[PDB]
Amino acid sequence: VLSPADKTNVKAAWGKVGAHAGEYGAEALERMFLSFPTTKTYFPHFDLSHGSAQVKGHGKKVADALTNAVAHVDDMPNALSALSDLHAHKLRVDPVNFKLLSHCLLVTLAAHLPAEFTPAVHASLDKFLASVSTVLTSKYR
Amino acid sequence: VLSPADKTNVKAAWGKVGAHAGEYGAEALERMFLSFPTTKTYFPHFDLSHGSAQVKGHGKKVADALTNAVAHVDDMPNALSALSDLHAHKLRVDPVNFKLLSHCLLVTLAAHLPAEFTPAVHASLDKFLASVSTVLTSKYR
Amino acid sequence: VHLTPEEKSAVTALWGKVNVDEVGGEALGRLLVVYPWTQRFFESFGDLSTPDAVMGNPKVKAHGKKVLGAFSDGLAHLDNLKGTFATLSELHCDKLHVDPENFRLLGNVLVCVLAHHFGKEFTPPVQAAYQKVVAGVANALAHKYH
Amino acid sequence: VHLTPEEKSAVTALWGKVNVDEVGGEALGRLLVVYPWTQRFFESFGDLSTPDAVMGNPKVKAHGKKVLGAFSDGLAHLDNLKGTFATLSELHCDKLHVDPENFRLLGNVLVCVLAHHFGKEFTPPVQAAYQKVVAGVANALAHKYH
Ligand code: HEM
Ligand code: HEM
Ligand code: HEM
Ligand code: HEM
Repeated sequence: VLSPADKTNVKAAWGKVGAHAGEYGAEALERMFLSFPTTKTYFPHFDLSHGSAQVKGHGKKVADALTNAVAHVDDMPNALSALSDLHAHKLRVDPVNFKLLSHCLLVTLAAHLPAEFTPAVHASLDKFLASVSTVLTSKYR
Repeated sequence: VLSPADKTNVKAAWGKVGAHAGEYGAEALERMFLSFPTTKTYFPHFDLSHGSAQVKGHGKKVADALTNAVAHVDDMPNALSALSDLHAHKLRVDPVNFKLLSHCLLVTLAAHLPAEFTPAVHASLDKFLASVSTVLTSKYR
Repeated sequence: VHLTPEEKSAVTALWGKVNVDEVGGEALGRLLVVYPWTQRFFESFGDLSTPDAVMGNPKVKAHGKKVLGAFSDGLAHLDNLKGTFATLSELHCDKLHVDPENFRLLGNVLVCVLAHHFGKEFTPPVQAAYQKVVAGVANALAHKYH
Repeated sequence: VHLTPEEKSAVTALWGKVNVDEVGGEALGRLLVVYPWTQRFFESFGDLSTPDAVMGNPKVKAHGKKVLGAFSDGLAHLDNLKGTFATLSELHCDKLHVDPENFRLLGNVLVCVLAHHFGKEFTPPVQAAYQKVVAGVANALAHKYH
């Protein structure tokens, strides 16, 4: 559960993200692939060389989805509905990996938004990532 | 989400526990401490010795709450509110420990209900226990 | 891993009792049912749609025996879990693309199948000795990921 | 911990930029904020009522530096983290009763602090160097737990 302060803090931070959502989403995935090498097991069909059109396309897709999630923060379940089925029925990514991706997004954001990334926004984002991951995972079994 | 089939597996299994719930509570505890030494850090005021009254006394409290969770499977958040408050605001037990106890629980169930403990039932009990832990930690932040 | 004399003997004793053939097919079977996402590595296995389908599945059965066969050989080299598994570790990573987290899952499911098979013989202290082995085997298999 | 010569260097290089007290207070406070449950060890500290209160807590500040003081000292021993933290591992377990989970959490908060502090300089490859370092210290503070 995201408090109203939470959503205010998410809506604000993400706003700053704005147009870099795509690029921050690629950097996040490059961050995860590097720190947590096991996440790779899910993209053996990607060229994971830095800058690959694939990682760039993927990061873009991931960000849209987050923004979709920010835009519909009061009804994430319904909004990520399709993503949820995809994750649970096809991709079937172990739920722990979400947590690693969350952490990498949080570091991407920390590094891009010096001004906005206060103790609070930080708290709120993390909760937000926690919620997004819960939703994408909710239809697992 | 706990399917009608899950609730039926859960109530059924829990049905077999009967009056040994306290007992299985204590054992589960005992399992946890022994297999995951780090959980002990939350109980430096107890005598965690085998056959310990304290553990015994706590094992029963734990078991009753699950008994209650079961009674109210369609209304866990309400039933477990004071519990969720207590762990969140007073005990502050890290959420990771809930997964450890859940496993020891399962294990104590496996070893006690040979007939009952079917793959399918193993499955609902695991969902149920993930739901419980979800409730109990829902107010941490 | 490091196990006390008492823990080593708990492990060994119980394991000599185990019929790998069928404890493996159960462990794998149960993995596929409790953590359905693990089903991704076994599309060629036929029908996995129902617990019944998964438990009665012969490829699952065949595979479980294999996995556990290996698991068994590890028990024998408890001292050097890493050396033992590197080849399978490498295979698991490079050709199979199996997230190491699936090793942890199976390990936990194995413990449940043990407790379930042996009931009360599988005590707390036995459980603990067996939790350190599973953890050690999982790290042994995750060891060569890159 | 296994770091290549290049990884040790990114680690030390960037660390030399780090003001310990500052990042100490920051990381500790951020920990208590983001993961409230962590405030449990800290009732004597006074007001922890709000983020502002936490981050402004001189007790938090003082506990923060001591903690990163030790961290900082352990980077000179990247080869024997275990040996370095043994005593502190025991104290945490025996007297403090600190769930080692808190160490994994503090490490992530840390990494986030570094990213906030360093911006661009904290690159993907640097992150990974530091992730290992943080897993390293957490695994080492947890090693003497029984
Ligand atoms: C914050 C959590 C996540 C979000 C917002 C997210 C979102 C998405 C989206 C929007 C897509 C594209 C779906 C489509 O094209 O219809 C996707 C696909 C995918 N995701 Fe997730 N995802 C997340 C977590 C993860 C994690 C943690 C992993 C693995 C470590 C993962 C692995 C995959 C894979 C492998 C694909 C398909 C890749 C391809 O074949 O192009 N996702 N995800
Ligand atoms: C299924 C999950 C759990 C349930 C249902 C449960 C339930 C309970 C209940 C009913 C009580 C007693 C309430 C009271 O009398 O004030 C309690 C207290 C407590 N719980 Fe939880 N709990 C769970 C998980 C955990 C975990 C994982 C830990 C730590 C590893 C933990 C640590 C404690 C502690 C330290 C106390 C109070 C100890 C005492 O002062 O006697 N709980 N819990
Ligand atoms: C952790 C204990 C494990 C051990 C010791 C182990 C061992 C093995 C061995 C011995 C093989 C044989 C390949 C051959 O016969 O050449 C194998 C293959 C395989 N394993 Fe594992 N395994 C383990 C767990 C897992 C888990 C948890 C999964 C996924 C959930 C997995 C997925 C597979 C797959 C997909 C194959 C290949 C099947 C094929 O050719 O169609 N393994 N494993
Ligand atoms: C890198 C991680 C950590 C390091 C290196 C570390 C180091 C230290 C040191 C060097 C001290 C003083 C030891 C002494 O008395 O000789 C200490 C005390 C203590 N630590 Fe840790 N610590 C770490 C993480 C944590 C965390 C995350 C918490 C709580 C969540 C914590 C809780 C405490 C407490 C409560 C004390 C006692 C302070 C006092 O009594 O005044 N530590 N730690």
